[PDB]
Amino acid sequence: EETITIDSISNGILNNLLTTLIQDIVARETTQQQLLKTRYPDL
Amino acid sequence: TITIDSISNGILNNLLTTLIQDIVARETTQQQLLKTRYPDL
Amino acid sequence: QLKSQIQQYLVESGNYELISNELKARLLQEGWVDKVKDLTKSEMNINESTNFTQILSTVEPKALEMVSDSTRETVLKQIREFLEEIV
Amino acid sequence: TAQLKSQIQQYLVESGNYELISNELKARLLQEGWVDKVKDLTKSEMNINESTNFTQILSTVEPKALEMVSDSTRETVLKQIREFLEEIVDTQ
Amino acid sequence: DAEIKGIKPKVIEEYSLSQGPSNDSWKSLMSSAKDTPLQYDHMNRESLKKYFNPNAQLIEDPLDKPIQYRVCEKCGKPLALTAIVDHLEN
Amino acid sequence: KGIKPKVIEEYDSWKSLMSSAKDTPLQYDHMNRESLKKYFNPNAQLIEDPLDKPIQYRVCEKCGKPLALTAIVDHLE
Amino acid sequence: AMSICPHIQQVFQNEKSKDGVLKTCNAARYILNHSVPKEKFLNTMKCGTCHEINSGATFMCLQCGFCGCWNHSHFLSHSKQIGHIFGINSNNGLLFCFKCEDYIGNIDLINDAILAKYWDDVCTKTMVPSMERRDGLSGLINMGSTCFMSSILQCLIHNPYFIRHSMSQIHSNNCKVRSPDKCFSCALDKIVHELYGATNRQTGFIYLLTCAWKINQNLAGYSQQDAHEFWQFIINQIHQSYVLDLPNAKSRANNKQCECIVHTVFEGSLESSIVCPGCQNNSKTTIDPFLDLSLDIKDKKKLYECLDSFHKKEQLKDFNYHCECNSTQDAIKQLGIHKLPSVLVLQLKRFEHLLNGSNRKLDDFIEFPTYLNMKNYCSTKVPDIIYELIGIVSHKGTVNEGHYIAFCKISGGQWFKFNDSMVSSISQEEVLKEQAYLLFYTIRQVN
Amino acid sequence: AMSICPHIQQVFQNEKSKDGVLKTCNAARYILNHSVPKEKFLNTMKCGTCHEINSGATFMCLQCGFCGCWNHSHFLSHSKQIGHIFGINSNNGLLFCFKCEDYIGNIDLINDAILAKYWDDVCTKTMVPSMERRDGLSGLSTCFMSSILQCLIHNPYFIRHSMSQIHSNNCKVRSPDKCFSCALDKIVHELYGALNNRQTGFIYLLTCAWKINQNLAGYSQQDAHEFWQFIINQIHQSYVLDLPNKQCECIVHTVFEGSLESSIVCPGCQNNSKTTIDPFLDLSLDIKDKKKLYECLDSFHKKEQLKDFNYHCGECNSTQDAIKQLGIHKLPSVLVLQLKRFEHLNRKLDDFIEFPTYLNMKNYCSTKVPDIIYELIGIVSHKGTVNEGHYIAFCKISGGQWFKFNDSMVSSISQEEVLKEQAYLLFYTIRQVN
Ligand SMILES: [Zn+2]
Ligand SMILES: [Zn+2]
Ligand SMILES: [Zn+2]
Ligand SMILES: [Zn+2]
Ligand SMILES: [Zn+2]
Ligand SMILES: [Zn+2]
Ligand SMILES: [Zn+2]
Ligand SMILES: [Zn+2]
Ligand SMILES: [Zn+2]
Ligand SMILES: [Zn+2]
Ligand SMILES: [Zn+2]
Ligand SMILES: [Zn+2]
Ligand SMILES: [Zn+2]
Ligand SMILES: [Zn+2]
Repeated sequence: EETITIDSISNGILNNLLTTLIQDIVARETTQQQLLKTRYPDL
Repeated sequence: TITIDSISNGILNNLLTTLIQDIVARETTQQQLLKTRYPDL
Repeated sequence: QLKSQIQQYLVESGNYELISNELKARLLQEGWVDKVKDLTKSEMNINESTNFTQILSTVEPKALEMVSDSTRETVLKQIREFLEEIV
Repeated sequence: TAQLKSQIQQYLVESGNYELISNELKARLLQEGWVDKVKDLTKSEMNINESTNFTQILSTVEPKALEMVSDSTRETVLKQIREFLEEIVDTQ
Repeated sequence: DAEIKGIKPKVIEEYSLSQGPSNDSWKSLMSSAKDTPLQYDHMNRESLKKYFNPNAQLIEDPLDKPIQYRVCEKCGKPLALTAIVDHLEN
Repeated sequence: KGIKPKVIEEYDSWKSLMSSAKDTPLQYDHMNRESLKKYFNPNAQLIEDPLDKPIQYRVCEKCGKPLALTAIVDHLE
Repeated sequence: AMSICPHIQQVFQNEKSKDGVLKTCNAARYILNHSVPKEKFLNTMKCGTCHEINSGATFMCLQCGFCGCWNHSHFLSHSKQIGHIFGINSNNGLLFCFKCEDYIGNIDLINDAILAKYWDDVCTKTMVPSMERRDGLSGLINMGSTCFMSSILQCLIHNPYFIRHSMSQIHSNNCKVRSPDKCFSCALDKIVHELYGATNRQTGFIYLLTCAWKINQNLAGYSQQDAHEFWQFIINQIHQSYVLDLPNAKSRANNKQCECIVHTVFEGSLESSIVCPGCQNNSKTTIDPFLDLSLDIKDKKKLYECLDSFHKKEQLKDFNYHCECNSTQDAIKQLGIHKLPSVLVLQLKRFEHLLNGSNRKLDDFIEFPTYLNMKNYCSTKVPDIIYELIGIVSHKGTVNEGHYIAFCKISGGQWFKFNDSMVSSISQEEVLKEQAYLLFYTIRQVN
Repeated sequence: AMSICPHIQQVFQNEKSKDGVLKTCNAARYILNHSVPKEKFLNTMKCGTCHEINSGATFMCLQCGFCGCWNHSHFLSHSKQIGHIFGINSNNGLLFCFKCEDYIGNIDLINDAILAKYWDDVCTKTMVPSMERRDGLSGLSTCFMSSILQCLIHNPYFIRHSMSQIHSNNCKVRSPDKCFSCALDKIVHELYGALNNRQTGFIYLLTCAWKINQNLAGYSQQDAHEFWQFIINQIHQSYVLDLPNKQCECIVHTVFEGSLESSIVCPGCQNNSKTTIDPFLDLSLDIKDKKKLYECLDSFHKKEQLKDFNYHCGECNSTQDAIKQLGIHKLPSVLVLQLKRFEHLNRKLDDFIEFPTYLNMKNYCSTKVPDIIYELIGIVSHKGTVNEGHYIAFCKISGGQWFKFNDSMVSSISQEEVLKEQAYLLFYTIRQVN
């Protein structure tokens, strides 16, 4: 298929690390905000 | 000649003199006890 | 010949009190009492002393000077109007 | 021949180097202000899209989130990861 | 940068990278967990012993989310979840 | 020199007044009694010329409280 | 409105199902907090299908032990193959639904899953926080100016009647309470003690301050600092405290006759007369006690002016009104004094409180006398009744933002001026220039 | 020195004579106070020789029943004729000596004659009032306490502590009137839960403060800093008070205490040859001629070469001139920092010091150290001046949102703008350690 380099695997490990962290943070914000809207329809 | 004039005058003086002497009594005594009791005012 | 008989008969008639209090009331409200009190405070300083006899004879004449005409006359007049009654 | 990405990740973990890579990355992004900027952006998107749906909100957040990481943090962490890959991977 | 032939052979054997079932994978940690002290995601246990006090109280990401509590219906006190069941047992 | 004759219708130790005094209640030199009972309450407290001279008090050595002369005996014992 | 996962709700209809879910949530979460980094990575953050670590969020299957990654949809695939629609995120313990494609964020039982075992009891006896208190946000009313209190008490402890009641130890002797901490009067005695007898001479005031703010919750003080209201408040404390140390439960007190310091020296009586201009008859004569008088000052330059106005024959308007003969002509009303207090306390009305938060200071100077004569205001020739001014409280500023100063004539005839913690002397000429708010007058001569 | 009438003093040598005069003085004075107007005029104010009324003063003899006028010199004659030199003026009750020609004004014993037969105890046990208090002359913000309370109340470790009802469960006193930490719990009740937001807990808290200590200053000194030390010490005290009988397991000692370490070190073999550890609750740092916080901490962590400490290092067998360095042994979980802006009891440094929303502390700890990062979560600043002092507090809450607390006006505020404030106290919560 295509070339797997030192640069490419490295960027793979970085993206994995970075996408996990984003998805953690967004998960924490979306839920926390869902809770506040269900709990307090007025705001 | 004890006229009404000199009598009235008498009586008024008496009241007025008694009262000047009362007040003066009241105030000298006051300032004495003060100077004695507190020789540094 | 006595004048204390007039006096005795004023105390008894209760007109001595009327006069005595009417006098105080007017002096009080004229500020007389207070000016006198100050006059004494003053002379006790400007003579550095507190001897009653001494302070008195520099104060008492001026005290009497200070009693205003208004009050002299009105009280004096009240005494006369009470003298007629009695004698 | 060849799923070496995963095997390379197993070694990084067991040798304790993934922890070092992963912990350095947060240190930086945290200090750099990135994690907070990503929080604001997620809130901003929840607002703009009147939604708290993860799948949809990640869908607009993630790609912006990725760009925001500094050329500094991105460079430094890759050097680190490369320096580690070379102790174990033979070339050409 | 440079193309990759594979993982060094000596590394492959040393770390057994050739190799769980595992639809049992995560449920299998429950034993070590039970004899494992509390762990934080980014508070290295070992650095914590060294630089902080052994008795230290810690709360990870303290402002991550809003205080989790509930209020008592009778006295009106705000109770932390870990305290509710005792408060309610008088 | 004026008419006194009918008026006489109505006609010494200071210590003499002591019994008459105990018969008598608290007097004031220029707060008339009649007027007090008419215009003030019967149980109204009164001090004449209350700013006449310094407050007459003494102080306890053993507690420091300020003491009105009539209060000093009840305090000690 | 926000929704709930219908899928999770479906399974929570069966209570054994409900309890397995929570048991596992607690178990997953417990593991996340009780696993070493290398163990968490390899065993909760490694996809069953692709074996990558951190292929985005790795979910821990809620119905088996599979771990599914996000970036390749390996959990979504697990859920399609085998039917397991729920998964927990190994970075945060948050429960996700792969059919809703969202997290389950808003079910309280799941968020508070460590309480599953007492849940029925918990949601019965406790409640979620109110919108407005949830973050603990609220002001703290700071206690800046108490100069509306200092000022009043300098009148009270220069008041020859109160000094006499205090130095007479009459209260101290009988106070059951006996503590500055709790009893108001003890505070006043301590203030007397510190001031007249023998660290800072502030302690009595502080005790006095504190009883104030407790017994009057939350205000007095810090909404409205009416020096006058604080007067009414204090003299009323003294009366309550007196009535506490009675022998009986006897209604002679509070009226028709108390015998406490306040009622024996501060209380008088007004006589309201409702009279006809037709027939001379007096239909009503109420006699109400007073502890102070309030006087209107608009368009007035002199104290006696203000008193006259208080005394004037009021015209009264009642439409369907019953009188004997002249039911027609409006009823003449007059207030006059029926009994005078040993100390006449007077308030000049300077703080006009208007609609909503609105207010107005009346700064216009009123002429007040060193000796005041009250014959004219008493009920039906009346003898000279002369009072002597001994205290003033004046107020600089505005109804909400302004400052009080006290002035007292002390024994001798010498006037002093009290500004918080700064006592100073002052010429009587100069004290008569002040903008009087509260005048305090001691009976001096009655003929 | 000012002296008394000699005549009355002589008669007083006789303790039995004295008794008689005091008794007579009290008697007159009583008669004076209990005689009707008419009676009084005709019996106390009528001269026995002239018969006039109010011929000036009228003195009642202190030895016979004679009354003598002043105006006609008639008591004087009484005194000259038969030797009665004392007489009492019937207007006031005053006693006049006719040989002195002055009133006997200055003898406490006469003045206070109704305490005649208790005078010995009255001189023993009670004194004349001091010159200073003789007329009772004496005069009589809290934003520096609220500011600190707002930070405590927005502090996740304390909020948790209180909502955890740990103190409630053990406090023997059980009441905010008496108990300070009970006050705190009420603030947290009013603010986060249900009344049944108000000032009851605060008021109660203040009032405990003023009574508790000492009183002192106790409205003073307007030092947010010392109040923070005050609050936290109280907290620890009430933890001790609650037990059934040098470190501590309390809320304060497990979140705010760390340790400075003060080593003496060998230049050569880099070994502590002497080590003193000393706990801290906050760090106090100087900001003179400095621009940002790290430079303050840098200067705090500096090495000094001591000229006074020549010594043998055992470990490397050599003479050294040792080097002293302060540095942190243990970090707290919340690190509280004061910038010294105040000369101690009217001067104030106003330099802006730049402080980060994330502070790394690895460079200030002993033994290389990994990253140790705190999240800023609370500022107190002081506008105005000494005397004119207004403290304002700023706090970060869950969500990253900041809020400003200006004497009961509470308002949202940007992060960007808090970071501009002239910081006096800084509050930092532990966030990451690698
Ligand atoms: Zn409760
Ligand atoms: Zn005592
Ligand atoms: Zn599964
Ligand atoms: Zn996967
Ligand atoms: Zn669902
Ligand atoms: Zn009491
Ligand atoms: Zn009463
Ligand atoms: Zn009629
Ligand atoms: Zn003599
Ligand atoms: Zn004579
Ligand atoms: Zn004689
Ligand atoms: Zn307590
Ligand atoms: Zn402790
Ligand atoms: Zn060495």
